[PDB]
Amino acid sequence: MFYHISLEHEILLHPRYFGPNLLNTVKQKLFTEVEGTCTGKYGFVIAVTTIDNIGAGVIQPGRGFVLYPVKYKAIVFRPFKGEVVDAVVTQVNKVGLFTEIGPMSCFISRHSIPSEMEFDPNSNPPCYKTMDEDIVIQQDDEIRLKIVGTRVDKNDIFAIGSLMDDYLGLV
Amino acid sequence: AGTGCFDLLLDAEKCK
Amino acid sequence: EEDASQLIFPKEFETAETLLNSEVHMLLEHRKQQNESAEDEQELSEVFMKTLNYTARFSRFKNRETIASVRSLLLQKKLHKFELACLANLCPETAEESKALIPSLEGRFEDEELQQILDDIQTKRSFQ
Amino acid sequence: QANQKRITTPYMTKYERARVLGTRALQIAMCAPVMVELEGETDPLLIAMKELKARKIPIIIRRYLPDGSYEDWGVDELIISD
Repeated sequence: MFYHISLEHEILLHPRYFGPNLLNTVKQKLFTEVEGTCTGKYGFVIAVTTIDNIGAGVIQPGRGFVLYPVKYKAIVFRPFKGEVVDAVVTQVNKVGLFTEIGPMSCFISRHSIPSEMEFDPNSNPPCYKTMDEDIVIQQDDEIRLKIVGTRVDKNDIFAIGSLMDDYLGLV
Repeated sequence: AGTGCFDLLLDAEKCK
Repeated sequence: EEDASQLIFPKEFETAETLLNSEVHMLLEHRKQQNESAEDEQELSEVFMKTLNYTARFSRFKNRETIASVRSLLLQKKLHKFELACLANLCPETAEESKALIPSLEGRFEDEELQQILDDIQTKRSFQ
Repeated sequence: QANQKRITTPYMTKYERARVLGTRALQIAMCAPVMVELEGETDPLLIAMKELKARKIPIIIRRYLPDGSYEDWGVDELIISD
């Protein structure tokens, strides 16, 4: 789920950047580093909206790299357990659905897909369908899923979906 | 003690 | 340890302000406008691409002031920011759909009052 | 602490001068911009002393008080004796 929150970060400036235009370089450095990154604590970091305050440079002992704390508001995306969310089915397999929730990859195992659905690799797109084909889940379809599991791997979160209770599945 | 009894901060408004 | 269904969140996200896929979308479009102009700046990450496309596909509101009005009406209604942004992102059709999708609304409101809240959302939903 | 009323001395201490000069000399040695003009000086210490005499060192001294508060003085705000 998308949050807007305030964060703290410290940047070590190579000395070449002292002078006029320095703060703009500081902001651009923050943009370069933190955007696109993902943290198990705050979930994925969508983008840095605004920099509230630039803390005063502190000179470290030796190595002279000046150190700037930056307070900044940014957009992050962090799901939670039991959250129902819109997701997109990017690829299908006999094991289950690999879907994408914005930046996040989410998995729905075969047991978490309801019993009515059988895997048909033979379909022109491999898909999931009932014997009647009434409800057919294939690639690019929009679905609603509960996040029943979240797991952090190398700062990158991927989730586990479930379609059990009512009002879930094809949209 | 002596040179360690205080901190130094960079003056962003004066580097201009 | 954290649960959206039980409304258990870590102490990091209490004062945190929630967003809508439409709000996120417009802010990301603005960020795309800054990245387009102001050259000699790195391109937006592929993650930025995936999230922008996601919030583009599910954006239920294509207008800024409509988003602000959806926000404003639901804040007049007593609800959690999580419930606020979840309902606005989902746009449930029936009060039992609200309770199934958002179990935190169990016993909060009467299904009729919640239903008219929903109809306020749906009327403010924009055509595309 | 009220910056309008700073209780510490308006003079730069010998230790403040020493550490400020050393810090600024290291900054110059690491290719920081110089705030004063230069005739032929290439030693960072000489450049730092010239900047201190000119009162053009962009450093703030954060003097801590025993109670825990602090007072921020610009190097140009202090009285340089030596």
